[PDB]
Amino acid sequence: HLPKPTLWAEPGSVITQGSPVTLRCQGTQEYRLYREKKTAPWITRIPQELVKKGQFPIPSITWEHAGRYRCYYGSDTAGRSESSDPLELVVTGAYIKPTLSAQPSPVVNSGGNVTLQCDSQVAFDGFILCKEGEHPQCLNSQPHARGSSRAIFSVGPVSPSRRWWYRCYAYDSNSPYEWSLPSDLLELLVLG
Repeated sequence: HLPKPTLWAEPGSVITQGSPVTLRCQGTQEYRLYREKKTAPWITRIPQELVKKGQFPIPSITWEHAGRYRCYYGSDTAGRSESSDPLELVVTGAYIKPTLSAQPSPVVNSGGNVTLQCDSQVAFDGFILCKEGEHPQCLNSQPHARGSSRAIFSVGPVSPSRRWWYRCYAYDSNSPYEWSLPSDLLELLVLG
């Protein structure tokens, strides 16, 4: 037991509240999953039959599941691996959904850049723009690009052969792993 194992989530690490997700660790059988800063009791309730296979399913995720997780195998007694890279499990749907629009239009010419605006009716110190992959690439708004209840993002160059699907979220930095309901899906339509 030496090499740090791999920790991941299926279908992904950004899950809508109430939906299922399975955290998985792979390195032989003595897997140990844990949440940083605050213990996560659900882990202790996973049947050993699944733990031995590095499977930690969450049938219906709740706000309480959100957090930064790591995994390792072995033990102090028998020796243990380094902890895996961190997995930030995010649960969405905690706040009113923001509005995401393309400036000046969702319809853009190939090779161009477009400005996306995520607007909220309630103040939030955090804004995230996620490009729905095909895992989705989620990025925090830049310091220079966010107001008290709004954030701007610049995407591009765009091309017709690639898909441009986005959704944004607002959140409170004191609970960085709990996001708002997602904004309606924004689909950029690249002419050409």
